[PDB]
Amino acid sequence: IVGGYTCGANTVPYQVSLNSGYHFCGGSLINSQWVVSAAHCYKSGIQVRLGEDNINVVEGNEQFISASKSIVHPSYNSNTLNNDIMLIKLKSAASLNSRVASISLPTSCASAGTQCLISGWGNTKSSGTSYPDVLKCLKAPILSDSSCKSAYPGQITSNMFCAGYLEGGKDSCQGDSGGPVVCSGKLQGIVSWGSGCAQKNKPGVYTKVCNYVSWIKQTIASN
Ligand SMILES: *[B](O[C][C])(O[C][C])[C]([C][C][C][C][N])[N]C(=O)[C]([N]C(=O)[C]([C])[N]C(=O)OC([C])([C])[C])[C]([C])[C]
Repeated sequence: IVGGYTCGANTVPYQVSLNSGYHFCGGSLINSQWVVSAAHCYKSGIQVRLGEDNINVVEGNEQFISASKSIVHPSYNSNTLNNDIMLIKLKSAASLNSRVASISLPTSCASAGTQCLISGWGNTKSSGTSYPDVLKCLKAPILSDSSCKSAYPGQITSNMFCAGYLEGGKDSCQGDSGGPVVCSGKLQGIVSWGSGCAQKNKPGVYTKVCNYVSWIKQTIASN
């Protein structure tokens, strides 16, 4: 997260780290057995780590559960990143308490101007690299689809939204992929991609979760 703040231990309780020997992606817990993340985060042998703050120290609130299945969206296109969303089923249900909890799925799409919380363990520098060990948080508005489209000409599909600061300075970055964009208490986006991090006139682009609500409910009901 570039230009954000230390969240505080377990203040973002649906935040998961996806681990295959090291943290490689974030995700959100949507019920005790399923996580949503970005399809570009796919790999075999994911261990899901819940109740995390410092990802390098066991502090006592952690639940590490292996993934049983991963389902990348049927129309995920890696060359355009259209439909960049995946579901991960846990091998056992997580225990939900105040520090480990699920995030609500939206029933409406969020409007531009809505403020959102984006969180994660990715790079905190626009140029150069420092990866935090503790979870960082960023509050950012959803930008209008005209500003988004003028910033990324011929690249925003109807399943993408931009959130951030056109002036730059604050943004999601490498290592935040798959993590939550939560607006008004509902999960509205997934950290997807952008031209670098925190560059002027290049805000982050996010998978628009409200467009996937029926595919998510359907898939959970049948697996
Ligand atoms: B993400 O985070 C860690 C798992 O995923 C893999 C490195 C990161 C999140 C970036 C958020 C930025 N606001 N996602 C990516 O790096 C994705 N790639 C891009 O965004 C690239 C760097 N963008 C790019 O080349 O820009 C254009 C010229 C506009 C195409 C990708 C791996 C999904």
